[PDB]
This record gives sequence, C-alpha cells and structure tokens, in this order.
Amino acid sequence: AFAVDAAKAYKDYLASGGQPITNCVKMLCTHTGTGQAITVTPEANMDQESFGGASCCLYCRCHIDHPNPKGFCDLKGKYVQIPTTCANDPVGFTLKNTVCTVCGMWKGYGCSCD
Amino acid sequence: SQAWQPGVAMPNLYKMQRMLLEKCDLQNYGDSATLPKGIMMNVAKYTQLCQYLNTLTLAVPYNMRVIHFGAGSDKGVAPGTAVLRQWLPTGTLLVDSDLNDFVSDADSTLIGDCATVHTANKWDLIISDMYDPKTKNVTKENDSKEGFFTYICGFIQQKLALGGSVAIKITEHSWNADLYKLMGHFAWWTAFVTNVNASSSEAFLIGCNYLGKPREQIDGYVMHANYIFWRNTNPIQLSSYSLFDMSKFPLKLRGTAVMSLKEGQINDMILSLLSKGRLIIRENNRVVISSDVLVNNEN
Ligand SMILES: *O[C@H]1[C@@H](O)[C@H](n2cnc3c(N)ncnc32)O[C@@H]1COP(=O)(O)OP(=O)(O)OP(=O)(O)OC[C@H]1O[C@@H](n2c[n+](C)c3c(=O)[nH]c(N)nc32)[C@H](O)[C@@H]1O
Ligand SMILES: C[S@@+](CC[C@H](N)C(=O)[O-])C[C@H]1O[C@@H](n2cnc3c(N)ncnc32)[C@H](O)[C@@H]1O
Ligand SMILES: [Zn+2]
Ligand SMILES: [Zn+2]
Repeated sequence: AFAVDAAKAYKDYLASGGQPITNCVKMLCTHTGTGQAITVTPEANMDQESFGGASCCLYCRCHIDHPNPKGFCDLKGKYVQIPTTCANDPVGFTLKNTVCTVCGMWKGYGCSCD
Repeated sequence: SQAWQPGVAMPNLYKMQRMLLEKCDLQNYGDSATLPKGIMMNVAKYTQLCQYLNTLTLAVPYNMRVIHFGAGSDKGVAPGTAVLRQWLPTGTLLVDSDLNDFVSDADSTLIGDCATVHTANKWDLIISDMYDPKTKNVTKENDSKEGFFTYICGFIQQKLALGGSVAIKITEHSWNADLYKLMGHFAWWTAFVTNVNASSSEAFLIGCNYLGKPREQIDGYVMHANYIFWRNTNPIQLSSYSLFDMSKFPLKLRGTAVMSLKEGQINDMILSLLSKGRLIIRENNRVVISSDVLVNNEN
C-alpha cells in the first residue's frame, strides 16, 4: 500500500522555494524545429530550449522507479522541448504538464486543438 | 581563421617529424571560452567533435553500433552521450559506460571499470572520454600510460569493425604509445583539438576507417612528442563560433554496406572500399553486452 510519492515531494519542495534540479543537459540546435514536446532529435522552435530527456526526468534523476508498471521512461533516449521561460526548471515542467496525444505539443504551450 | 572551424587538426608536417618529448606549455593555458548561454562545456566539446567528424569518411551503416566509454560526469548525467545521440541517425544503437553511476540517454549503460566490459558484437564507432584523475599527480617523466588505454587498444583490435572509426581523448599526460601505433592501422588519422577547449592539451586521437593491419608503422613515443611539439608551437585561439551553426549537424545516413568476410577474403579492392568509407565488415547479428562483476562476501 505504501509507495513513496516523489512528484508530490518535488512540487511541494518547489512551492517552498527550493531550488530546481540543475544540470539538465541543454542541447545546441537551430531552434527552427517543430516545437513538439518529446522528440527523437532536438526540435526546439524560437520559443524553446531542447534538453536530453533522461536529465529532465524526475525518476531518472532521483534513482527511483518509474510510475509505469513496465518501468518505461517517456523521456530517456529522446529530447524534451521546454519553453524558454520555464527552462530554469525542466524537471518541474515535464512533471507538471502533459503532452496532447493528437498533435504532440505541450497542452497550453503549443497545443491548439481547441 | 581557424576560429570558424569546430577545431584544429594536427597538420601533416608535424606528424612526419621526430621530436623529443617536452613539457607542454600553452600560452592560453586554462583560459575559458565563452559558451552560448546555459550550454555545458562537454556539450560544446562533443558538438565540435561531431562537427569535425562530419568532414571525414566515416562509415554510416543501417543499424549502426556506437560505444562511448567515459560517458559519466561529476554531475551524474551524460552530456556527450546526449550529443552523440543527437548527431547519430535516429535508431543508431548507442551504448555508454563509466566507472561511476550516471543517468544517460544511451540505449544501454554499463557501470564499472571499462576492463570489465565485454561485447559479443563488433562496433562501427568507438568514442572515449576516459581520463584518470591520478594522471594529475605528475610525479616524474611523462611516460606512456597503461590502465584503460591498454583495454582500448585490445578492444579496437578485437571488436572494431573493419571500416569503423574511433575518437579517443588524450592529454599531455593521459596518452599511450600503442594507441598511436594503432592509428597506423587506419586509412587516416589525426589528433583533433576542439576550439572551445583550445587552452587545454586535450585532443581526440581519431582513427578513420579501420583496416585491421598496419598501413604505416608509427612510433607512438615519437608521435606524442610530435603532438606536444605542435601544440607547443601553435597557439589556438579559443572559439565557440561553430556552435552557432547547427543546420548541417546530423550525421548523414549513408547506408554503408555491411558484409561479413573471413580474413582470406580481404583483397586490395576490399581494402580500397574500407579506406574510402564505403564498407563495414562485421556480422550483423544482435548486439549483446555485459559487465564483469567481482563477487565478495565481507561478513
Ligand atoms: O576536460 C578534462 C577532463 O575530461 C579530463 N579531466 C581532467 N581532470 C580530471 C579529473 N580529475 N577527473 C576526471 N576527468 C578529468 O581532462 C580533460 C582536460 O583536462 P585538463 O586539465 O585541461 O588537462 P591538461 O591540459 O592539464 O593536461 P594533463 O595531462 O591533465 O596535465 C596534468 C598536469 O600537467 C600540467 N600542465 C599541463 N599542461 C598542458 C600545462 C600547460 O600548458 N602550462 C602549464 N603551466 N602547466 C600544464 C598541469 O599542472 C596539469 O595539472
Ligand atoms: C571528464 S569525465 C567524462 C565526461 C563525459 N564524457 C561527458 O560527456 O561529460 C572522465 C571519465 O572517465 C571515466 N573513467 C576514467 N577512467 C576510467 C576507467 N579506467 N574505466 C572506466 N571509466 C573511467 C571517469 O569515471 C570519468 O567519469
Ligand atoms: Zn526517466
Ligand atoms: Zn493538441
């Protein structure tokens, strides 16, 4: 019945003014990409930074199991695009937000399916 | 002039010399390049490395296999692996490794001394950024070092496909004479200094298109002396210019042919194709790796 809740703990830590996880791995790119959220190669547009996925994944970075019965990571081995305004905390961003399964952009940060 | 390149390759004339080994004294030693905002040194360094590899004749087959030693960092992540995976065609199998634990975008990661690592399959490209901290404890003559360099020479001879390539990081004191000797078993070779780290004696020893036999006999003690002589007499201006043009960064998927071939079958026509970046010789079986684990009961 007991399973540690790391997402909740990071969100609470952040809201207390704790400093966001650093050393997220930012990539050099053209910044002329599709802007989709999670891609096989860096795809930042002019409003985004692209990062190596593992380094932006809370579970990867904290050495804890992934929330997924198979243990699969959505980010490792891919690149995550993060709005440049939020790139001070790529881990917080990927945790709090969600990817539209239709167009592949971040809901509210690219997704226009409304 | 060099400053708009990703870095500088050892000019041929320095390779042909017969210098004695001196101390390296770089006039910009320690200086720091100005990196684009928020970019780590190792992302810039590996980006310039890959931008330079783009100008060589690397074999790039379907189902390419790449292994990356020394991929960890004191940060617990793997910036060079992230650049390699960006550079390499999507789907390239990428394995990395390091003594200390780290999180990686590689398809598989092995934690341990590199001498514990074994692979059933051969590889088309080997990258190493291994560097031993103790090499900093400079207690004497600068002699050829063994350690992980001995592993790397064996690993190349045993598990690098014909036609495959290597980039192995060295410095003034982190080097090995047989590794230079082994550069003569490639169709071409150089020592490449990135422009972002031009103030360091670091270079990448690059062997391009492996032939499995000596094209050239190289005295590795002399060749490192030659490399230091070059660095000593050719100050390189720090530069991050090339980082601002990523339009042509991805390695082109050439679809290089892979054939298996017994030693009896490597004729001069084959050697010619190997040396041009047009052929890889290895089996195309499944990639299987392991790390040896020393078992002990301390109770
Ligand atoms: O990027 C560095 C990293 O990948 C790796 N490295 C260095 N140190 C470590 C540790 N402790 N752990 C893991 N990895 C490490 O090496 C890459 C380059 O490092 P750098 O310090 O730039 O190497 P350096 O040019 O100093 O060559 P090195 O073989 O280490 O020399 C050791 C020692 O020798 C003196 N020295 C070298 N050089 C070229 C000098 C020079 O030009 N001028 C003067 N006055 N001294 C020089 C130094 O005392 C070095 O400490
Ligand atoms: C400067 S770091 C690598 C930085 C990394 N390439 C990156 O992309 O940021 C040097 C690495 O070489 C590794 N290393 C050194 N000697 C090794 C050995 N004998 N076996 C395995 N790894 C070794 C160290 O653990 C160390 O992490
Ligand atoms: Zn993860
Ligand atoms: Zn959408």
